[PDB]
Amino acid sequence: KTAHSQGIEGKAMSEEWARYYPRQFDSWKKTKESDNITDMLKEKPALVVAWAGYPFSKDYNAPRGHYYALQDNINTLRTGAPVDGKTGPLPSACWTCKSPDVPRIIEQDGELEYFTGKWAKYGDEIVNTIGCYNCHDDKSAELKSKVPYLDRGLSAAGFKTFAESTHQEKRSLVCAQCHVEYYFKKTEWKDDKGVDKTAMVVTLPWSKGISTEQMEAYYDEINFADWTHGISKTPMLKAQHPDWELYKTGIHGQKGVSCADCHMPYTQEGAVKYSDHKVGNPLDNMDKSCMNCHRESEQKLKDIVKQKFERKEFLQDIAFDNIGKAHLETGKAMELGATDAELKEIRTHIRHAQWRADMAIAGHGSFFHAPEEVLRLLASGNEEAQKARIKLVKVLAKYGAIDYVAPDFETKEKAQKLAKVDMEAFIAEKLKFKQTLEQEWKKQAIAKGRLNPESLKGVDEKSSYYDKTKK
Amino acid sequence: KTAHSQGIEGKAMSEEWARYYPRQFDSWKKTKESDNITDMLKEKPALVVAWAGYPFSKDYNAPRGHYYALQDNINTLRTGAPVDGKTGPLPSACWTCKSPDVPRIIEQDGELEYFTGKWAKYGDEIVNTIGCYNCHDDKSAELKSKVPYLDRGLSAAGFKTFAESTHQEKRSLVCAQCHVEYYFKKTEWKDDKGVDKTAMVVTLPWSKGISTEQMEAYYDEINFADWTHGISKTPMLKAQHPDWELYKTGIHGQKGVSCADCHMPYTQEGAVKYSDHKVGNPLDNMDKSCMNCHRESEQKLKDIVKQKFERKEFLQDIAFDNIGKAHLETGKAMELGATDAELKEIRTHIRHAQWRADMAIAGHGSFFHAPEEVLRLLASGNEEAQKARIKLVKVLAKYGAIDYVAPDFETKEKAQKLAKVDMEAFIAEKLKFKQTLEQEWKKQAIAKGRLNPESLKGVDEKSSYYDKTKK
Ligand code: HEM
Ligand code: HEM
Ligand code: HEM
Ligand code: HEM
Ligand code: HEM
Ligand code: HEM
Ligand code: HEM
Ligand code: HEM
Ligand code: HEM
Ligand code: HEM
Ligand SMILES: O=N[O-]
Ligand SMILES: O=N[O-]
Ligand SMILES: [Ca+2]
Ligand SMILES: [Ca+2]
Ligand SMILES: [Y+3]
Ligand SMILES: [Y+3]
Ligand SMILES: [Y+3]
Ligand SMILES: [Y+3]
Ligand SMILES: [Y+3]
Repeated sequence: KTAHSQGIEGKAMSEEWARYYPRQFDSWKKTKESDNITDMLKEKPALVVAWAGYPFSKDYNAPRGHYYALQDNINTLRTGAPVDGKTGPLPSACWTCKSPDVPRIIEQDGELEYFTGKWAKYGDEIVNTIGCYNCHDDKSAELKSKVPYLDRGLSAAGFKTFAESTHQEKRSLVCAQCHVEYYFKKTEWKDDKGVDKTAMVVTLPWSKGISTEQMEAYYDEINFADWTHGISKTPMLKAQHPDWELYKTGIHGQKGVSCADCHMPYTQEGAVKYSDHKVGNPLDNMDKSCMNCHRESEQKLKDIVKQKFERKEFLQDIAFDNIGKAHLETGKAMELGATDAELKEIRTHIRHAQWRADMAIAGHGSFFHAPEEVLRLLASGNEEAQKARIKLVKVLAKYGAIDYVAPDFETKEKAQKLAKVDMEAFIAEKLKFKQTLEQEWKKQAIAKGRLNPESLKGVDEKSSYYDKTKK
Repeated sequence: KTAHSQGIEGKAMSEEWARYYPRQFDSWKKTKESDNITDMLKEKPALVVAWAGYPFSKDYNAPRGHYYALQDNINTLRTGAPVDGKTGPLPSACWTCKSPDVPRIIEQDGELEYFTGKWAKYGDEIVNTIGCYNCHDDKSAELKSKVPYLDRGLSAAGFKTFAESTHQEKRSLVCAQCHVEYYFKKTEWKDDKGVDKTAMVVTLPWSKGISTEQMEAYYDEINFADWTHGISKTPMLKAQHPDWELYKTGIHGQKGVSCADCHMPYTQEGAVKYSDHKVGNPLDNMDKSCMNCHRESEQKLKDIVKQKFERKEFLQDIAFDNIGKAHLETGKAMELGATDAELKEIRTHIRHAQWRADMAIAGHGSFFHAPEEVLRLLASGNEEAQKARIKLVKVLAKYGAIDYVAPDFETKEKAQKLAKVDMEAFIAEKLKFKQTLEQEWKKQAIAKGRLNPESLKGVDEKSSYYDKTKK
């Protein structure tokens, strides 16, 4: 048994686990070191056009340390500026993969109640970032999935549930609670008090399989759309970090190498073995992350990974350039009078083109996890985009604009103008929210004993719109 | 030293080496087992349209055993039907990578003289197929490159010459004498007797590097074209089995795994080690070809290779479908009156699109040797093809044919009709040649002692146009 066999009071606060596991706590806290904010809309402005009419056209940055998950969820312009617990653009489900307070609340109020309401609903309750309780049982310390939607997805795909999986599989599934593609399913229900409510439930689109094409069929079958494109009015699908799905198709995944083998390598100290909990870039610790299976130089492997990134970049830029042009050309055709009937096939091509390309790039490590599938997906997406553009030339010609040249979107500024994103306004409103409601959330959480001030050290130094210097 | 330190009389006939190396001779001869003829124009009819106006639109089959190299060179419709040593469509250089009689003749008459004249010139001289003398010194049995153009290419690319390379490198370079991309360089010269002659010299386009793009630049710089497309009149480039070039970019190549490690695995018998000379499909001998470096199931690796093939097929069909349509749409524009000036950019896109796609598929094992580069090349080629097609819609529109639909080429028959290939005539002429001149070649070679009748057993049972049942 463990030294906490009766459970851990205050289990949602990872600091509470330090008295039993000081080593794991120490490395876990070190993700604070990965504080880099890479503004992806600045690096890849084409993404702004792709996501026109959707929150991702406002703010979208690369992933950084777990230490910053909760704060980034609060800082992103995507969550807007709530004035109370009933305002703001996004739902309560946006906290789901950012805090150990999520399972705490689910186990307390139930899954449906948790998924009901605005994101602002739990502002002073969900205040701890990715912690021990998100992956460990507080009595046995055993690995555990804390979110019901994962097993539901696994079963739907024909996979074994978490409890039925091997230990090596669990070493990857704990990550899959969050590092997967999902969609919010509007769900009507009624509580014990007999009140009718509507919940937005996190759902893994795996009922037809976990391949990009199978998920595509899943969404088309139910005529689902995350949003109607702001420029082309195409019924769009948003892919979100399908890290596990693509990893499973990659050779490492097929060979049984778990996420943990590279991201949480072991360190042998006598008869005791420790897992590095500083989840980050495995290339910063290759001797432990790779050299236990590969026998040559470090710089060599690094170069090979770099080669993969360059190939992915090459195809990514091509695909999103044509997807961007397709959206704009469709918008132009619309302005000229093109009918929905005349644009139906084109829009279907665009929807599929972007779904495939987004699925390929949304998982930032996919270019390495499943190199070949990523390149194939980008190639497939580009082909669908070009099929749309060939048809668009003809629609444009019918309306007398065969020589139309889609505007350029090579900078975030130019792209957001095309996407009609009033950044100044969104940032201004966001800052007001951070200076008022957010501070009230943190003050109340600290007063109630749900948040330890220590966990806030340097957590809010950066965002895509401000940099106090460094987190 | 060896048991033949003074050389081997009749060295060009591999049978002569059997008295010193019976084991290697026995396995070498077993490539006779790989007698399958896969008609690639039948499997991928799009290739016919791609090669319209070029010999490859007539006959092109997949590679089979070395045992059949010389006979396939004779059987292919590409070499036509010579009536004597001064007729026939192709030059003497076509024998170069098919026989050990090539180095014999080069070492005798000189490289320039060998590369001068028609293919039919050496019909009764070059009669042995890929043999010991193509890779081994007849005194030391050491590995050796017998063709001067390889070192010239290696140096031009910044590589070490064969003699300067390590043994492990030589284990791949002996294959590179033939398994590489090349072009015939028209070369004017004058023999000792003072006669002005023109030679067609095998040249490796590596002066700018061995990547597809570097070779592309090489050809564009000299305004080179293998042929003018029969349909689009585009200045085309033909890629031919760039096996070594792509292998070098693949991970196995970067890791120092030689062609021989997979295709000529070792067998340890006491203190003696033997190399399997039955060059064929490594997957038919995985325990020896792969399991000495990989630790799990055989069916597993096979499945993974199959996965790569499927991805390659997916992108290959897309790319060549758009390349085919582009050629046809250009031809249509031409019929309508489109000028060369109006079609220049389009033709440049087509040339590059096909060069990249052909380079990706011409090496039949490339999908495995360099999986990722192959997918990237097919994606790049397709993009260039689609860029051409977008521009073509506008040219067609100008001439009143915006709704033109390029004809289908889903069967070899339909494709060859579009490419205007009179197969009946070519086959009829070929058979007449085989029944007359070819037989005279073999009879004379046997009479002169250059050919051993034993080597002809079952060598001419199949071709793409006849099958006596099995070779
Ligand atoms: C499971 C052990 C697991 C792995 C592996 C993993 C990886 C991972 C990485 C490499 C990053 C980025 C690191 C960096 O320094 O850039 C990252 C980021 C986030 N993760 Fe994660 N992650 C694993 C597990 C979990 C779990 C269980 C959740 C959900 C509760 C989760 C969530 C996130 C979030 C959110 C981020 C973004 C952090 C930010 O940008 O602020 N991860 N993860
Ligand atoms: C709700 C729609 C929602 C919001 C809002 C949200 C935000 C968010 C941010 C700001 C990041 C950091 C990177 C960025 O700027 O985009 C981030 C990162 C990840 N998220 Fe998230 N997130 C929302 C919902 C969900 C859900 C429901 C899950 C889990 C199923 C999830 C998970 C993650 C993971 C993992 C990452 C890191 C990897 C990556 O590619 O970003 N998020 N999220
Ligand atoms: C939180 C700070 C936290 C603690 C504490 C903790 C402890 C812990 C222990 C004691 C082990 C076993 C010994 C070892 O170091 O291998 C262990 C192992 C793993 N953990 Fe953990 N862990 C904490 C947090 C997290 C988080 C946030 C995740 C999930 C994303 C997670 C995952 C894992 C994994 C996987 C292992 C390895 C299991 C194995 O190989 O046996 N831990 N952790
Ligand atoms: C398992 C399903 C698994 C997860 C989860 C995971 C996540 C992850 C993320 C989120 C990234 C991107 C982080 C970022 O900030 O950009 C990422 C990147 C890499 N990973 Fe990973 N990873 C999983 C599995 C594996 C496995 C099994 C290995 C090792 C074989 C591995 C390695 C890496 C590497 C390398 C990167 C790229 C780092 C870089 O070049 O910047 N991951 N992973
Ligand atoms: C560490 C982050 C790490 C790197 C880097 C790495 C690289 C690597 C490459 C480039 C390949 C080839 C496949 C591809 O094209 O991407 C490859 C293949 C295998 N690896 Fe690996 N690998 C890293 C880590 C690990 C770890 C921790 C293990 C061992 C548990 C591992 C294993 C393997 C296996 C197995 C393969 C498949 C090929 C084979 O040998 O069967 N890798 N890796
Ligand atoms: C070097 C050791 C070397 C390798 C490796 C190699 C491979 C190879 C394969 C796998 C085939 C096809 C086998 C099958 O059964 O399908 C094949 C075919 C041809 N090769 Fe080769 N080859 C190596 C070396 C050489 C050398 C030195 C030459 C040139 C003299 C050469 C040529 C050819 C030819 C021609 C064929 C086609 C045979 C036919 O289809 O009739 N190879 N090779
Ligand atoms: C000259 C233009 C020439 C001819 C003619 C020729 C023919 C030929 C045939 C018929 C095959 C079998 C496959 C098929 O039907 O296409 C074949 C195969 C290979 N060749 Fe060849 N070949 C000619 C020239 C050259 C030259 C100059 C080289 C070497 C530098 C060469 C090499 C090879 C190799 C290797 C193969 C097998 C691999 C493949 O993809 O076909 N050939 N050739
Ligand atoms: C022809 C029938 C032929 C003979 C005879 C022959 C002999 C031979 C010997 C004695 C060796 C060394 C011992 C061993 O089996 O490893 C050897 C090795 C290799 N050979 Fe060979 N060889 C014949 C033909 C060919 C041909 C046509 C090629 C080239 C395409 C070739 C290549 C090689 C290679 C490579 C080796 C391995 C060298 C090493 O690893 O030391 N041989 N051969
Ligand atoms: C080295 C430069 C090298 C050569 C030469 C070579 C040739 C070769 C050919 C011509 C093919 C296609 C044969 C056909 O008839 O289709 C082919 C196919 C495979 N090869 Fe190979 N090969 C070279 C190198 C290597 C190395 C280093 C390995 C092993 C790591 C290897 C393996 C294979 C495999 C597997 C195939 C595909 C077989 C199939 O799926 O049909 N080759 N090679
Ligand atoms: C045999 C023909 C053979 C097969 C099959 C095979 C497969 C294989 C795969 C699928 C990979 C991953 C890279 C990719 O995506 O293609 C891989 C990687 C490595 N291999 Fe291999 N391999 C075959 C043969 C051989 C032989 C004979 C050796 C050993 C000399 C070898 C070695 C390696 C190495 C090294 C890698 C790179 C990854 C790593 O472990 O560093 N393979 N192979
Ligand atoms: O924005 N987290 O999918
Ligand atoms: O047709 N041998 O390149
Ligand atoms: Ca989604
Ligand atoms: Ca060529
Ligand atoms: Y406590
Ligand atoms: Y990062
Ligand atoms: Y690969
Ligand atoms: Y003799
Ligand atoms: Y074959």
